[PDB]
Amino acid sequence: DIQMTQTKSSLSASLGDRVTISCRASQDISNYLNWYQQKPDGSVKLLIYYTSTLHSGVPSRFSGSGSGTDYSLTINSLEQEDIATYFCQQGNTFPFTFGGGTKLEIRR
Amino acid sequence: RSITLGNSTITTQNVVVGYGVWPEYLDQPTQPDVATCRFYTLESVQWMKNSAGWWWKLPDALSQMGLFGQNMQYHYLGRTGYTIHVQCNASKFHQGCLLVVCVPEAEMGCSNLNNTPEFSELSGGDSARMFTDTQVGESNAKKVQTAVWNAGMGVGVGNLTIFPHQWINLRTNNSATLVMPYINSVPMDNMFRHNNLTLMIIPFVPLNYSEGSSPYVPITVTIAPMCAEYNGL
Amino acid sequence: SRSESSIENFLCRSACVYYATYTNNSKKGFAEWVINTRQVAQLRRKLELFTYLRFDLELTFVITSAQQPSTASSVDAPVQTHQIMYVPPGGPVPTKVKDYAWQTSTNPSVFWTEGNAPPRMSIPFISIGNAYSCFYDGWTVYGINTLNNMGTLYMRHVNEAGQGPIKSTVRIYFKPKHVKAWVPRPPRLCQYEKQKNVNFSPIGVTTSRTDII
Amino acid sequence: SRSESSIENFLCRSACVYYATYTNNSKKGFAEWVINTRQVAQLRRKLELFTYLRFDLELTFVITSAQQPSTASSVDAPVQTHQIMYVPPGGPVPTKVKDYAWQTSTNPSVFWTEGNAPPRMSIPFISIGNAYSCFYDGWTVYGINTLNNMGTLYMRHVNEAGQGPIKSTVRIYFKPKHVKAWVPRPPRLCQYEKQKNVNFSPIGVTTSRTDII
Amino acid sequence: GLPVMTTPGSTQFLTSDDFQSPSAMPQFDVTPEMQIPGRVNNLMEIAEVDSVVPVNNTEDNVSSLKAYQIPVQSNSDNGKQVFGFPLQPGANNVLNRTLLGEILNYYTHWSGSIKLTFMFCGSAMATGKFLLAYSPPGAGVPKNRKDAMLGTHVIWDVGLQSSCVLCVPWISAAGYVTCWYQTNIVVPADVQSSCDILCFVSACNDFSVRMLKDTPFIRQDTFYQ
Amino acid sequence: GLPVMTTPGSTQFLTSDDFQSPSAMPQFDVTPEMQIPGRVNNLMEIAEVDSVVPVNNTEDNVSSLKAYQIPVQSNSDNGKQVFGFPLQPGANNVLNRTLLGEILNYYTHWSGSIKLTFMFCGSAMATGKFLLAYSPPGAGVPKNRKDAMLGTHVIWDVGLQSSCVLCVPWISAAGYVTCWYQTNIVVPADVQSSCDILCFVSACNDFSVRMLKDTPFIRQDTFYQ
Amino acid sequence: GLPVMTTPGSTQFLTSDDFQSPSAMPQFDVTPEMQIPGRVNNLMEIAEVDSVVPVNNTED
Amino acid sequence: VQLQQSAAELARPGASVKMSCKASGYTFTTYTMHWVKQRPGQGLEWIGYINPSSRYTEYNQKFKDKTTLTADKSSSTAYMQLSSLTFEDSAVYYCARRSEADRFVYWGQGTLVTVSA
Amino acid sequence: VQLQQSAAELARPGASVKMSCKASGYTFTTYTMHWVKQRPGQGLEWIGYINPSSRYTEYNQKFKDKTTLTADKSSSTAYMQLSSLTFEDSAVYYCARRSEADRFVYWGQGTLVTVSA
Repeated sequence: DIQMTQTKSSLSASLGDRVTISCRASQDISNYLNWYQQKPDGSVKLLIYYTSTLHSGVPSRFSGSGSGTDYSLTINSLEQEDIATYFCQQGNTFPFTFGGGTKLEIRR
Repeated sequence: RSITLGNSTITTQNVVVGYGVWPEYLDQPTQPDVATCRFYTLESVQWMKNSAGWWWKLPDALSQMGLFGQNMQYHYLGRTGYTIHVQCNASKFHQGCLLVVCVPEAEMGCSNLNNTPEFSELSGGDSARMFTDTQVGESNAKKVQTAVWNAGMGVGVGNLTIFPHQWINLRTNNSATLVMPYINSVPMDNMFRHNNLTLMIIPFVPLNYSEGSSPYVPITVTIAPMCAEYNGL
Repeated sequence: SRSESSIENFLCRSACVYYATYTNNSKKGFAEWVINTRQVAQLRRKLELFTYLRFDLELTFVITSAQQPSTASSVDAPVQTHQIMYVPPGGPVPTKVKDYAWQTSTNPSVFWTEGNAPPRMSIPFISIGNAYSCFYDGWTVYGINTLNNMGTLYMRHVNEAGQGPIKSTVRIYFKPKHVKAWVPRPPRLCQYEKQKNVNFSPIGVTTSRTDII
Repeated sequence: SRSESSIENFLCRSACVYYATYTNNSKKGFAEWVINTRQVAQLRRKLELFTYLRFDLELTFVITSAQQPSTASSVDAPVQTHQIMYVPPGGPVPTKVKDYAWQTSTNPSVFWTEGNAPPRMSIPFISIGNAYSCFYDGWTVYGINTLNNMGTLYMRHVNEAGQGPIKSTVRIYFKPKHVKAWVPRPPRLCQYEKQKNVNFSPIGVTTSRTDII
Repeated sequence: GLPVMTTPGSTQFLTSDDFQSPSAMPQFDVTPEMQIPGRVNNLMEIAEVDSVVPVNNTEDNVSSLKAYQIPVQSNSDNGKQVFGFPLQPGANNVLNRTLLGEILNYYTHWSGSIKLTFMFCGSAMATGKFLLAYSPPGAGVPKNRKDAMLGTHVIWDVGLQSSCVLCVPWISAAGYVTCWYQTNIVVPADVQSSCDILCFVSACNDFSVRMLKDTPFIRQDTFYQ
Repeated sequence: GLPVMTTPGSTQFLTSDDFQSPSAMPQFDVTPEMQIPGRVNNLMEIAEVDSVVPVNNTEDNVSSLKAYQIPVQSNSDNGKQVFGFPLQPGANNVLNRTLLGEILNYYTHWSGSIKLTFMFCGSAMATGKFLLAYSPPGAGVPKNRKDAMLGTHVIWDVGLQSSCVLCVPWISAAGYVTCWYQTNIVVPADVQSSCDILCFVSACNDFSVRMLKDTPFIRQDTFYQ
Repeated sequence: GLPVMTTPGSTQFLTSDDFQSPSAMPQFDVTPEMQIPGRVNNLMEIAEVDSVVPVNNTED
Repeated sequence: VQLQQSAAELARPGASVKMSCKASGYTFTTYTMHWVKQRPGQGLEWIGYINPSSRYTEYNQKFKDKTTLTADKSSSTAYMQLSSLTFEDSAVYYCARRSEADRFVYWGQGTLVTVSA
Repeated sequence: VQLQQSAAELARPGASVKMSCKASGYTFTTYTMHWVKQRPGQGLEWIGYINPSSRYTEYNQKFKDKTTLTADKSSSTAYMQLSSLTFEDSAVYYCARRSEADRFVYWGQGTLVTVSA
C-alpha cells in the first residue's frame, strides 16, 4: 500500500486568490495521480486525470504539477463554486489508495 | 515418408506454407547448415480433459537445444526460418479438435494493468507454458494474463485463423505441418531480445473418451531450423 | 464498388490527435507532443490490423487565440506569430520558453502569423529499419521498440506582450500518405487501457442471448 | 546513404544569427548588424573546416511587435511598416533614425507591412577576390583581411506614432547557396573566445581515463 | 506580373483534400524497401478467411471456449432443432464480432454472398443425419422438421462427410440458417455419444463495401497515457 | 483573370524550404572563378585521411604530446597487455576527438569499416613480437594471452616490418582492439630498450552517414564580440 | 516564385459564377446510372403537350 | 450516462444489507464497477470491483470476509451485500466505473448505511 | 548548471584554511575557474584562476605569496588555500566561471572567512 498524505486537511482563502493543495505519497508513483472534487451535497467528479492533464468539461482555473513523490493542485482564481473537498488518488500499484480530504472556506 | 535431416529421422505420410513464400537466404554473414538443419524434438505434452492450451516462444525453445543454442550465444545477429511438425496420436475411440496457429510478434499482456510480465513467465526453456480457463487477479504483480478465450493478447480467440494455421480433428486428421519464413522489419535481429514467432495449440472441442480408454493424448512437437545465417567473423 | 476497401482509402484520412493550450507570460507556457499513434482509440484500432506499416506523414495545425482578462487601459495588440519547432529523433529539447534549443539549425521550424491559411508541414519515413512496427514481442522494459521514433513537436509565441495576457490553443491533424501494410492481425476486442503496452482486462467474446435456438 | 555528407547538404541550412530590438519614439531606436559568420559558435565551426569558401547569400527576417504601456485614452493604431536597408561595402551609414543615408538610391531597401509573408532578400557573391577567406595569416592589425566584406543591415519603423509606444524585434536567418569549398582544415578543439581573431586558452587533447588498458 | 483572381473557398482547411505539401526534412535519403512476406493490398482479403462463429452464447458461455461449440446428443425426440440464428445485420447477433463482421462495421453499405462451413467434431464411429434449412428473406422460420424439408435444405450425412458447405447471400426479416435432427446419433459400445459441432463463416464472392464510417465497438474517455 | 486558390501552408516560413528569391543587387557582374588547389566535394574525404589516436590519456598526459605514445619496455613477465580500448561509439573513448570522430559526431546514423595502422617508433636494432587481438561485438575481452590467440589475431613481427594494418568494422559491447606481449624486446648493447608505438585511424571503405545534427563539442553563452 | 498580381473582384462571392470546387467526399465510388423512361432535356417539351383551358370561370 | 443507487438503509448489528447501483446510458458488460466506502471522519477507501461479463470479483484485503459483489445483465444493476454488520461499518458507499485503468470518471450519489438499536 | 561552495570558516591568525567550489551541470575540464575576494568596505578584487585540464594556475601580483589554487577531476571541485592569515584577510570569497574571455556568467554564493582570537 502507498499512503497518500495530505497534511493540510483545511484551507482558508478569500475569493480571487491562488490556492495550492499538496499531496505526498510514500514512494515513487511515477506521475500516476488523479484529483477529485467532492461537492458538499455528495457529488464527486474527476478534475485532473494525470499530473497536469485536465478533464473535458473542467474550467481552466485548475492546474496540477509535481514529479516523483510531491504533487500539487493549483486554483489561481477562486470562485464561489470551488468550495468543496479535494482528494488525491494514485493509480500505480494494487490496491487503489485515496488521500485524505481538504476542505476550503473563506478567510474572514 | 521417412525424411532425414543431418543425423535425425522422422516419418510422415498436406503442408501449409507461411504467407505463400519459402524460407530462403538473403558486413558479410556466414551460413551454417550442417549445424542447425536437424529435427529438434521437444518433449510431449499431455492433452487431458480439463486442458486449456499451450504456447512456445520459438527462438527461445531451441536456446538450450545443442548446437543451435550455441550459435545464439557466440554470434550477435541472425535470421532463420522454421518447419514445425505437430502430431498427436489417439485411437478411433477418442474425440477432440485442436487449432495450431503460428503468431508473428505475439505481444502478451500482464495481469496487473500497470506492469509488464517478467521473463520467466513468457517462455520457459524448452517447456510449454500453458493457458488457463480462468482470470488472473490484479493482486499478482508480474504475471501473464492467461484467459484462453482472449488468447493472452486481448483479441478474440475465434479470429486467430487469420494467421498461418491448421486444424487437427481427431475424427479425420492426425498431424499438422507449418513452414514459416523470416518475418521482421530489419533483415537481421538479436536472438535474445526478440521472439518473433509463437506457436499456440488451443483445444476448441475438448477431449472426450469412454471408461477404459487412455485418459490422455500426447502431443509431439518437432522443430527444424531452415536457411539460417548469422553475422560474424 | 470494390475500391473503398483498399489500404490507401482506408488509412489515409485526417484525425485530430492532440489538443493543448499555452499562454505567453506564464514562463511555463509552451506545448509538447511526442509523435505517436497510440493516443486516440479509433486511429489505434485501424493501424493495429497490420503488424508492419510504412507511410509518409502530413501534419496541419489549427491555432486560435483568446484574450485573457488584463487590468485596464485600452489593450490594443498587433497580430500574433507562432513558432512550431520539430525535433528529429536524437535532437536537443527545450525546457523553458526562452532556451538555446529553439534557435538551433537542425530543428526545422515554421513561423505563422494569424489570419492566414493554417501551417501544413510534411515528414518523410524516418527510421533505421525498413518499416514501422505496431507490435514488438521483446525487450528494448518489455515491448518498447526504440526503432520507430518520429520525434517531438514544440509550440510557442514569438511575440512579447505586456499589456494583455493571451492564451492560445492548437489542434494537430494527422494524415498518413503512401501507406504500405504487411502481415494482417485480428481486430482488438477488449478496450484499450494503457498507451505503451497491450495490457487489458478479460471480456466476453460477444453479446449474449437467451437460447441457442 | 552517401549524399548527405556533400558540401551542399552540409552547409546550406538556415540559422538564426542575430536578434535585436528597436522602438519608434526613443530617437535612438534602430537596429544594426554587420554581416559576418563569426558571431554564433555552431555556424563558425562548420565554416572553419575549410579555408576558402564562395557562396551566394539568402536572408529572411522575422519581425514581431509589442505594445508598450502608453498613458490612457483608447490606443488604436494602424498596421505597421518597416524598412530594412542594406548598405554595400563602401556605402553611407546612418547615425540617427532620421537621416539622409536612409533615402539614398544605391542602398537597396525593402518595405514590409505586418501580417504578410516575411521579407526574404538575396545577396550575390560580392568580393574583389575570387573566394572568401576564413583564415588570414598576415596584416591588414593582425589577421583582419578587409577583402571579404559583405556589408551592413539597418532596420527601423517608417510609421510615426504618438498615441502609443511600440517596440519591435527582428530575427535574421542565414542561408548560404551554391557553396564551393577548398583546402580543408582540422576541426577546432578549444572554445571560441573572441570574434575577430583565433585567440584561445590551451585545453587537453581528449577526455581522460584511469588506465591505458 | 500575371493577373490572377482568387475564387471562394481559397484559404480554407478542408480535412479531406489532397494537395502538395512542403517537406520539413528534405535531403534525408530514406531507407529503401525490403521484401516482407504477406502484403495486404485490400481489406477484403481479411474478410475472405474463415473464422469460428459463437453460436452458443447463452449468457454464461461467452466468457469461455464453450461459445463456439454446438452441443449434439442422442435424445429421445423424433425431430428436434439443434441451433438457429437469423441473418439480421448487426442486431446483437452471432456474426457480429467475427473476422468478417469486424470489417462490415467499418462501412455503411455492403452486399454479397456468405460461405457457412460446418464441421462435426465427434468420434469416428458415430453416425447420424442433419437437415440444414435456409429460410429466404420474407419467409418465416420453420416450426417443424417437415416444413423445413419443404423449403431449401441440404441433408448432411455425418458418416460419409465431416464438413458441409452452404453458400448464401447476405445484404445490409433477413433469413434463418436453422438445423434439425433427422436421425439420432447411432454409436457403438465404449464410445461417447455427446458430440460437438463447429461453424465457420467467410466471404464467397467479392463484396461491395461503400461509405466508410467509424466502428461502434471502440471508444475512449481520456487520452491513453 | 486566372482563377487561383491558395492551399493551406501558403504564407508560412518553413526554415528548410528551397524557393526562388529576389536578388537585392542585380546587374553586378560578380568576380569569375579561379582554379584553387584542393577542392572538397564531399565531407567523407576528410574522414579517409589518417590521424593519430591518443591511446595513453591516463589523466595527466592529455595536456601533452604523451597522449599519443604507447610505452613499450622490456619487462620480466611472460605475456602482458600493452594497451586496449573498446570500440564503443562516443562514450568518452579515444577515437572521439580524432579527425574521423569529429565528423561522425555531426551525424546520427553511420556504419562502415575502419583501418587501424600501427607504427613502431623504436630503434632499428630492437626485435620483438606482438599479438593484435580483436574481439567481435558480443564476445568478452580476453583476460590472458592464450585465449586472445584463440580468437582472431595478427602476429606482428617488429624486426621484419615496422607497420601493421588491421581492417575492422565499426557500427553506431562493440569490440576490443587489445594487444599483448608475445616475446620481450631483445636489444643489443648501447641501444635503449624503452620504445614507443604510434597508432592511426582512417575509413577503409566509404561509410554511410545520415540524419545530420549538431556537434556536442561546441557551445556559447553570449555572442562573441 | 512566379510573380502574380490580383485583379479587382478577386476575393468576392458572385452568386452566378462557375468555378471548380473541392469535393468534401472524394473516393466514394458513386452509384452508376440506370435507364429510367421519360427523360426531359428541355422545358419546352412540357409546353408542347395539350391541356384543357378553363373558359367558363364565371365566379362559381 | 449516469449511475443511480438505492435509498438509505438502516440495520441492526449482526444483520445484513444489500445495496444496488443501476447503470444506464452505456453498454453495461464492458466496464468494471468499483465500490468505495467513505467514513465521515476519514477519506475514501477502496473495497473491490466486479467484471460484469465473467462475474469475476476481486476484493481488498480488509473487506474480503464481509462484502460480496454480484451483478445481473438484465436490469443492468450491480449489488453489494454487507454481512456481519458492526458499528464501524456506518459510512457512505459509492459506485464508480473505471476506465483507462486508474480513472474513475462516473460516480454515484452514494447510500448512507447506519447501524443502531 | 550551478556552483556550490562550502560553509563559513573561522581561523586564528597564522593558521590556514581551505575553501572549495563544487561545479555541476557542465563539463568541468573545459572552462577556467576564477576566485574573487570582496572586503565589506570595498569592491570586488581578483585573485587568480586555474585551468582544470592542465592544472595551470596564474595569480594576481598582490595575492601570489599567500593563495594556492588546486583542483581535481573526480569530484569536480576547485580548492583554494590561504596561508599566513592576517587581519585584513577577512572577506567573502566567490568562485566564478569565465566564458568568452571577459564575462563571468555563473557565480557562487560565497564563503565568509573571519579571523579572531
